[PDB]
Amino acid sequence: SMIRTMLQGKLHRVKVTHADLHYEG
Amino acid sequence: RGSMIRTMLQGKLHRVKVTHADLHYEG
Amino acid sequence: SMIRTMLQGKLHRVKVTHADLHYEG
Amino acid sequence: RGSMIRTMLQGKLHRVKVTHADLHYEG
Amino acid sequence: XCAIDQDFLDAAGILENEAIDIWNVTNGKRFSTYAIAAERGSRIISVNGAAAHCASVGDIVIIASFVTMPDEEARTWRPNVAYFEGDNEMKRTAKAIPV
Amino acid sequence: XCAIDQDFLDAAGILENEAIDIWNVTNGKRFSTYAIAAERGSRIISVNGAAAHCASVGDIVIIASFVTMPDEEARTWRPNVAYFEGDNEMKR
Amino acid sequence: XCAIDQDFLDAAGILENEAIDIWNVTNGKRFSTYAIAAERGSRIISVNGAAAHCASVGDIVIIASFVTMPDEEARTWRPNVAYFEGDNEMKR
Amino acid sequence: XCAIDQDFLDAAGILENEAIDIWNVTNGKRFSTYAIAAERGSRIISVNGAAAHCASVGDIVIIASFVTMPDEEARTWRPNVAYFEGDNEMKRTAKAIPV
Repeated sequence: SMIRTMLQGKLHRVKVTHADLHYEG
Repeated sequence: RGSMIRTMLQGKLHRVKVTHADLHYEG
Repeated sequence: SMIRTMLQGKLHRVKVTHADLHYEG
Repeated sequence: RGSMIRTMLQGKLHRVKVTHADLHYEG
Repeated sequence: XCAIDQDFLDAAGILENEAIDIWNVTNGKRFSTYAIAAERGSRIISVNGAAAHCASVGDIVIIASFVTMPDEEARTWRPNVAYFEGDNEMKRTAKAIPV
Repeated sequence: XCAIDQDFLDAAGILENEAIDIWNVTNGKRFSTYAIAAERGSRIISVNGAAAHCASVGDIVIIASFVTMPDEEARTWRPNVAYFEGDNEMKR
Repeated sequence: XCAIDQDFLDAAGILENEAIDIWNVTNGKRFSTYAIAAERGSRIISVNGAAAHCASVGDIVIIASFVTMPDEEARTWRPNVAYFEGDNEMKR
Repeated sequence: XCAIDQDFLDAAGILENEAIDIWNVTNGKRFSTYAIAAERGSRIISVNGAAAHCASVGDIVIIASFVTMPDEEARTWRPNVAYFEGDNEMKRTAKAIPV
């Protein structure tokens, strides 16, 4: 009955392309 | 059984404004 | 099948009585 | 069914020393 | 803790005593606490206890709750989203809202 | 880790080795650790290990634990809350 | 929120509306948000809302998601990893 | 990520790819990442990627993993604890260890 938290997946070393503080959605 | 379980956004309040702050709250 | 994370309990406004950076246990 | 589920310390490494740091790791 | 108008909790599907994340758009602080129901129609958002160090009156915040579910449900799951403007006026869609 | 008078754990339903959140009313810091039992009646709240960087003796804190359960049960769930004042005196 | 090219979500097994951790290699900040799909092929990684305080355009980040499962299955579990370089070019 | 000698993972019951919390006794930083297995007997503890901003060679850390279980099991559950000293020399009990 012992439930583990495991890495499901990752994006390794992607670059941020945009930042939008005022985003609505 | 043994199914993989995801953590998913249930819901949100988007861009609500804070109306009060109470550091000393008893509750 | 939708599982919620809920406050189980709390100690409200307790005071720290001791700090022990070097604790072994 | 509907049982209340706790988050519990499974195990720990207590006061292990860091031996290496690699900011640029590819893995 | 964060006290929230019960009408807002209903719209976002958030329960009293549920864990919530609060992301402060104004100051960038991020913190996790739990929800407390405030009177329906009060339009209250009140940051209580230690959380009062993380937000101030007038700050714009996003309040989120997360649930767990199996992958297949997750793949078709639709979050409950409520959008605000003005005097904590709630709308169903983002298309209503000023800059 | 945080060692806590077992009387207090009993009142709040917090278990030894359970994950706990600590929210520091004094200094604003927020961190997550696990509960250790301290002697019953001692009124101890001890921050140990790295957590000693997040709280000082005399700081006022809120110590919480969380559980999961299905939505149907969550709707009527009632948390175990213990209130304190003065020198960790429970019931007000 | 973080909007991410759907191609990238597909490779990493990350779902729209899933909780994600973002670890900023450039500046050290660490935060948790949720994934939004961006147009397939766009190579977008957009930090939105309050998360715009935690990352700047050009910062290098690691974006991860976590799942739970019983210990017996966890022992052989294999994560979905996608590697990138240059201008979000996948496969190296 | 944090690469950890497989012998240490076995002693603490931590799985490769498991979520871990790292609490830095030296500098007070606290962060969550995942475990990567390093070669058995290497005695490696390596902080990789963004985590390298949170710990440095020589820092003393506590590495914890958490699991979920029903209340009744939780009430009798015994964590797997490994204690260290010196050159990442592992012991079963705290009673061995210098100041």
